[PDB]
Amino acid sequence: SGLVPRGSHMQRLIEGLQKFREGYFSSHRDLFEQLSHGQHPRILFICCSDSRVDPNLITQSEVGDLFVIRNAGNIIPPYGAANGGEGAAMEYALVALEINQIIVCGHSHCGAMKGLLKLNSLQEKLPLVYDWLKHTEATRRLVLDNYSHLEGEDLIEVAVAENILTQLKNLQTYPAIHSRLHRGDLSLHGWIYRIEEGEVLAYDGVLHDFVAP
Amino acid sequence: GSHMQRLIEGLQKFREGYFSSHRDLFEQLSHGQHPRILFICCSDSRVDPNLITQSEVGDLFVIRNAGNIIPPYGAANGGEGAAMEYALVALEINQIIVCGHSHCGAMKGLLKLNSLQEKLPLVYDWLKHTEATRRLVLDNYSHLEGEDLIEVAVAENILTQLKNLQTYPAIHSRLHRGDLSLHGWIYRIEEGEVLAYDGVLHDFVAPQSRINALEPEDEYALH
Amino acid sequence: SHMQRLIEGLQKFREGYFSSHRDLFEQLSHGQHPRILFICCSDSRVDPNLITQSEVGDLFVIRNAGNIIPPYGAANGGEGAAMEYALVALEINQIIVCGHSHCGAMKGLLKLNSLQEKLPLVYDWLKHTEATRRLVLDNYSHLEGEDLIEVAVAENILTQLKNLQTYPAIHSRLHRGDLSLHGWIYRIEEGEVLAYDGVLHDFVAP
Amino acid sequence: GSHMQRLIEGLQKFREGYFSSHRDLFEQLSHGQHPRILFICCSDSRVDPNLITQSEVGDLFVIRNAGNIIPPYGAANGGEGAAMEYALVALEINQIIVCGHSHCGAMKGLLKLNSLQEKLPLVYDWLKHTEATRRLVLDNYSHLEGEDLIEVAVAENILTQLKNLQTYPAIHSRLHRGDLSLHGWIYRIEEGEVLAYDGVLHDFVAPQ
Amino acid sequence: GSHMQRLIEGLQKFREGYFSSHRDLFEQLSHGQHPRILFICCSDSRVDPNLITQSEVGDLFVIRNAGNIIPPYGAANGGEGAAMEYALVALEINQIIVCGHSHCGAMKGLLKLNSLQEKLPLVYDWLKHTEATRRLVLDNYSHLEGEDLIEVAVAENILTQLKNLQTYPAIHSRLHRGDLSLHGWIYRIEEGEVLAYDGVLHDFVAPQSRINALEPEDEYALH
Amino acid sequence: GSHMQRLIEGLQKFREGYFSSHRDLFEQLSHGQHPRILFICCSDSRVDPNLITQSEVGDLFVIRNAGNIIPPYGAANGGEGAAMEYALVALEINQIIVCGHSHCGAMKGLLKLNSLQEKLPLVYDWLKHTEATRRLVLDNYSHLEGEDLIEVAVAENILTQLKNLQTYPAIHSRLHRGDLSLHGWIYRIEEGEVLAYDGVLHDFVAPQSRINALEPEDEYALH
Ligand SMILES: [Cl-]
Ligand SMILES: [Cl-]
Ligand SMILES: [Cl-]
Ligand SMILES: [Cl-]
Ligand SMILES: [Cl-]
Ligand SMILES: [Zn+2]
Ligand SMILES: [Zn+2]
Ligand SMILES: [Zn+2]
Ligand SMILES: [Zn+2]
Ligand SMILES: [Zn+2]
Ligand SMILES: [Zn+2]
Repeated sequence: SGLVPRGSHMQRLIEGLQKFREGYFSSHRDLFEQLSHGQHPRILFICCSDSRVDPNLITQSEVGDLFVIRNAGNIIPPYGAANGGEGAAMEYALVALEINQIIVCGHSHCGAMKGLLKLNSLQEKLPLVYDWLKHTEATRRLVLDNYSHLEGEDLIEVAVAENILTQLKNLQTYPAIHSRLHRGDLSLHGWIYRIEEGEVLAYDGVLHDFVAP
Repeated sequence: GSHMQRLIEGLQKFREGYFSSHRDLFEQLSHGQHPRILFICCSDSRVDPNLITQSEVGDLFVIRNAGNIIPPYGAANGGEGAAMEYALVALEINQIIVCGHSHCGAMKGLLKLNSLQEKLPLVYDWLKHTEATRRLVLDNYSHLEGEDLIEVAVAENILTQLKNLQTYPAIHSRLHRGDLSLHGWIYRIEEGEVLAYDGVLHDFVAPQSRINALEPEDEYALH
Repeated sequence: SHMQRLIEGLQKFREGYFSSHRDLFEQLSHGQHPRILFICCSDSRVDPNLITQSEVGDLFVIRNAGNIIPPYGAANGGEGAAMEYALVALEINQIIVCGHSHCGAMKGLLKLNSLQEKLPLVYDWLKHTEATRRLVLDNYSHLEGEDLIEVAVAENILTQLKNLQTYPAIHSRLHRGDLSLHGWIYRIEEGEVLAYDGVLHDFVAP
Repeated sequence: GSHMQRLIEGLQKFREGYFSSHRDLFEQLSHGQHPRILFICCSDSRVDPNLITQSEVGDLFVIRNAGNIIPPYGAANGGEGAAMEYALVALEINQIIVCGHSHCGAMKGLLKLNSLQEKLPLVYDWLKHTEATRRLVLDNYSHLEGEDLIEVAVAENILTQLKNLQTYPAIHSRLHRGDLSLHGWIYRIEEGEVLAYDGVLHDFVAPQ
Repeated sequence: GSHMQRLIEGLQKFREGYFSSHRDLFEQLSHGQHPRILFICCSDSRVDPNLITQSEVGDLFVIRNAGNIIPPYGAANGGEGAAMEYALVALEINQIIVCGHSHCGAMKGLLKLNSLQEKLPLVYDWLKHTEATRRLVLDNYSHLEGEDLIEVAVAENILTQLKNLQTYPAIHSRLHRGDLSLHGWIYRIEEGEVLAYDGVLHDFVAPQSRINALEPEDEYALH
Repeated sequence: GSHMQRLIEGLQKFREGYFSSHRDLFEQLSHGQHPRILFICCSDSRVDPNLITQSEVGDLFVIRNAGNIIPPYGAANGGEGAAMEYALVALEINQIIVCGHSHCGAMKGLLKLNSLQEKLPLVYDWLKHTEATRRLVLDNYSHLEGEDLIEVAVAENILTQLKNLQTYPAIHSRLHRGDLSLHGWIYRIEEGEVLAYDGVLHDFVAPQSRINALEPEDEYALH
């Protein structure tokens, strides 16, 4: 009986689907026919679930190019630490799809990172988030131990950057990655997407900093 | 690398193109995200949730893994449950879509599960969370083969994830209150359409705003 | 003392009930062929064979504190395995989740954080019914005392039915129409059972 | 449904019958349970702990699973450890009985363990908590087969659970204190008798 | 760096001295290890099992962790069970010694367990495998404090580990078969002495080849 | 007499010999340990870390398991991570050495992993934590066999554990600060020498105080 305020969102989404069907799909039938025969992505793109991040949009990629993992905080647990989807998706990308490029892309104003900086406060209302963030506890420990001089937005920014670097260390513990890095076949990349400025900063191992590509 | 070079050129095209003509949207979004849909879909590079729904940046909070699987509550400690909880509890999302798709690699693997152990051991382990799909399909659709069998696995996998979602505390509590809807979508890549599960009918039909994927006889709720 | 009573009781059984039911026990010795999987609480006030006046051999029984079945893959104790054996090996096609009034596990659930010190294993176990706790705290925040416990008993049963639906053997058999699930509340003081009815969305006298 | 209909008719029969004849007992029990025994037994439908011990409602706090197994402390996160902890710590029980039984399906499975993984994967994983039974039986009773081997597996499984119980904090502490006792029982269905493990004789013998 | 320079100088002394005088021993050992004792002891730098027993290389197969703890069977997936299994099954070792020691940091932590969660979260979780020791000590020695309390915890921890070892399949089976014995030793660092648990006596006494740590009353075995 | 009789006689020789000449040291050590090195090595009886480095009691805090394996952070709940955390956080150690050795039984097992399931199931499961070694060796050294293959597995196993160590919070934070160093050593039993990994060179060389195992291209740090 009466007002149920969630319904407009679904109507809108279905209208948007019809617009895709009538618009982009209708002008790209050959592309979708070709793709239906198989995916051949060349990039594994790991990024946050945050609704403000669209990997295809910011890279102006066409459908078929990016095999994408999305979770809160763009975290890849150390090998063997977790039995969710992250390790399996990465493995499929590298072993079945033969991808040779992995990007860990974090972003400004990340909610997972804000949470990480107030971790104990999450237990009560966000218990699964609290447990999940333990897979990036190395970030938290490094940030709390070494960056106390920072506050506010500067501190969140450092947490976003350090979290990406933690995931690169975590990735190095997976068998498929360790083997292929020996082979010399595979490259890892760390990116920060700055939402307000529409830009990406990439980690440069010589400068030990995230800088414009 | 040519592929990385293409992405960097793409970044510039975005900044000079779409970003430049949507600066106010991005400054607004810089203050916070307010999505109204949790969209769970496959990592498959052929699937773009924002594209297929013509969503604007800010609209869809997205989980992507191989096979668009959500383990039952307490079964796993990866990203899935946590991202869903963040969406529902922190972001107050009230619509969840489990979106599968045609020709899904994870589903092909599920139908040849034992063969995955050697080269795809993590995928083998992960697909344990959709074992109910495999059991149901092998038991009840034993006469299907080839493309038809993969199509059934894609569809049934979505239905399994909907059962798995209903074991999470945030979901269970909100369904009692009647404040949340669950949807199951199959994106057909070549055909350019989506099919949606109508849980009253117990079948997939074209999307419409008054269906959802819950099966009434399994509500198990008081008043 | 109470061990002695049990030992005397063994004698009473052998000379009484066993003596007058020799055909039954000789029959049972060839195999178990239960009809029902009965999931209930460890509470000493609950006796499923007694309240249903079942014959020995009819009920394959799982008993734990709170009559909880964790979601599939969440736990590696006895519950899932016993259910699987019941359905796959023994071909049982009826499952009853039976809760009961005044359940200690439910009292604990409503004071969960306080259990961590002296009952750490109970604290961890009750996490498998956290969906109950969250639902009850969110949606019955104005209920108190006995009333709140009674609601937690009822809602706990329904949570377990949801959890059962995640198991492969259950999911597959429900598809085929070869399995039925039931939720029961046993009211100790009144000697009655109320059964969940999915059309009424309520627990009703059968 | 005829099976369910028969249960319902049994409920009414309990109400008008045993319940009506024991109103006082149930009113009293409505105020709390005060069992003095923790009874761990198999889910097997042929086993009824209250029946075989001629116990009254309220006497036995009961754990039932396939094979009457208690995993070692920390090994599992299902119901067993928690129910035992509730019994000992909250209900102050000071007697624990592990009761196995003849013809146990879990034990038949244990003796063909690898064959179970395909159709009974959860049972395969669960029986690993009694792998010490399997190893012991394979290494030390190689000259038994068939029903004799199953019977020895039933007996040995009980002893393994006693060892497993001894790893739980509440049990370890209270055994040291001296205010807790453990017991191992085998219920022979076909004979209507229980044999209890005797540490002096190192065998299961009739109680008296 | 200076620590490393000094350590590498010590390595050079080993090479020049003991190695050069024992080349044949090391050649022989290179063909296979044949130890006859599994020695479980603490990681504490004050404990050296070969030194205190004046053993030769090749004699002791050694497990070292903080607190000399062996989790119950199935409780953990670290190295302890696997190392023990290799010792018993592959190397046919018939003697296990659990050796604790005075002033053990793990035991000090155990007695203040809750205080460890913040800064030593992994130690906190690990010590749960000896929670039976903590519970026993808090329940049965409640009037002890300070060093007396730590001393009791050291001793009781050894007895807990013996219970935990008895849940492992190889141990359970070989105790019954007759090819295994268990021992529980306390090394008192300040005095250079060891006491051994005599399971018949239920007390710690001088070590003796005739005694072992199993209590006859708790055998739980069929004969 | 028996192995146990020898050990017990050895206790008395220790007390009346070495303990006497180091009586002041042991009195000092009874007040607290202050090691400066965390030494991780195999349980193998042929390895004695204090002997091979001619270390004094109090110098080396030691972890020993089969194969000298450190699981990745969060992957395991046995003793390894806890012991390392105690060493770094409670004892402020600033040097970690992962020491493997020639002819390692864990490495022989790793190369015949499937065969271990039946009689060494716990070892099979434990070796999962060094699967990255097995994958690398099978993929990249597929043409080696016999002793040559075991030798490469011993070396690559050390490198895997160094990657695993770098996932732990205490290590990651201290590496940022620059007050911790990681080393990878191979102890060659017959030959009486140690080889150390120089992470700049990406190869094993004779030990020296100004190398360590860290690979500069994988520093992944902000400065
Ligand atoms: Cl996306
Ligand atoms: Cl549903
Ligand atoms: Cl019962
Ligand atoms: Cl050592
Ligand atoms: Cl490195
Ligand atoms: Zn984010
Ligand atoms: Zn897919
Ligand atoms: Zn109850
Ligand atoms: Zn049974
Ligand atoms: Zn110690
Ligand atoms: Zn070794």
